Amino acid sequence: GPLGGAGDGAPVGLDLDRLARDCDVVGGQLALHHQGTLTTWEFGTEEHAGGRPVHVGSAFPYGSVTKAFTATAVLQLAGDGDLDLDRPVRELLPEAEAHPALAATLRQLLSHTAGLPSDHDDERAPSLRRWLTGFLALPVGPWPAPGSFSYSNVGYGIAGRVVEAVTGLTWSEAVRDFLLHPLGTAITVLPTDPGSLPAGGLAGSAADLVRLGRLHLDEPGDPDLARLADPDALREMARPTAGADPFGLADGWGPGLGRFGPAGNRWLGHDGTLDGATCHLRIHPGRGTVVALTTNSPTGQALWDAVVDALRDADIDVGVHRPAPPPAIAAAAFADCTGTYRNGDLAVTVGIDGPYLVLELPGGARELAQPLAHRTFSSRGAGFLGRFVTDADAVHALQYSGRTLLRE
Repeated sequence: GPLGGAGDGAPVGLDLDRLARDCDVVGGQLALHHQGTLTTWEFGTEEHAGGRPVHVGSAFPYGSVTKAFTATAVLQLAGDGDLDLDRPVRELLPEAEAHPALAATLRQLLSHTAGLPSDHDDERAPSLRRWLTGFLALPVGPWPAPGSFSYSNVGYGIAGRVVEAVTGLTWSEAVRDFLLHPLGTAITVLPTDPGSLPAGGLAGSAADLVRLGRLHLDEPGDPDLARLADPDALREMARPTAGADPFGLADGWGPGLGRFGPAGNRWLGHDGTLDGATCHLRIHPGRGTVVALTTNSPTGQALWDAVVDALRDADIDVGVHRPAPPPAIAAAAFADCTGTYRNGDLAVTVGIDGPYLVLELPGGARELAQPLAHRTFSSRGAGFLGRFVTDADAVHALQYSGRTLLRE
């Protein structure tokens, strides 16, 4: 008070085993770098039917949090002067040009504002080069507009291909040699599509995830991390890209990291929660706090919320996206919104089933949503918001899970 402080230290006596049992998470890790000190928690088993208990070194899929590594490796080459964030990647991939996708800058690709579809799957492509060649041969089809946020794995595949062109290594070699090994981690590459690797192919521990987050701190607390990446280059990832409104996902988005929290407490980070496992990363460079949670269960979303609420009681206020949904509305207000919406070859069909909206997702999946005012809906249970988009006045697109899907 009179002479100033930084706040309280790491949470004392936080029983992550109890919280994990309350949320019925099979196993996972939480790791926290706070005021120069690393604290880790492990709970449960690596497998659902029991077996080996999770230890500090257990590996969990990072899912989309892999993107933070890919972008960090891009910005690392930025400080070295080997690439330019605002130049069209066609100048860095002149062989691929021989296109709307190559007119995008690395800033746009890492920010999901490059106007690209969410997915392009090619399991037979042996390289990011052959993967890109096949994607550029597709018809342009239904793509979101450049400059607006629409989550895209394709953008991160292109960004990974730029890394290969600049360094002369494969993406897996570059990320290991330039990032994974110098960070001092045992992070492994999962055996998946080469074209999906830059978007979601890394796996490792929560402690090792924190090591990446420490790199983005104003003081990383380690000379090995300090010399690894240019602080001026990484700060670009700490700044929002203008015009990127990631409705339903985050309050903002920069070149490789989401922004989470209200004004005055915006945190950097990234989540990954496909495939029945969860990964959550949050970074606050100013306060010097990094938190990462890994779990092998979809209930890790509930555990993350309980960890955030528990950390708040310990004077650590993690930034999270908690938007104010519009008031509930009768489902009939969405009569003009029913139809099919497409992003690349992905399609979502919207219908009205009694009082709720029903979303038919690709892959046979299905989700119900609560109808709200202003063309907005809330996923039943999780509360994740989506919305239908009108041309300033008919509806022509759907914003769902951070992706723009144009109405057929």
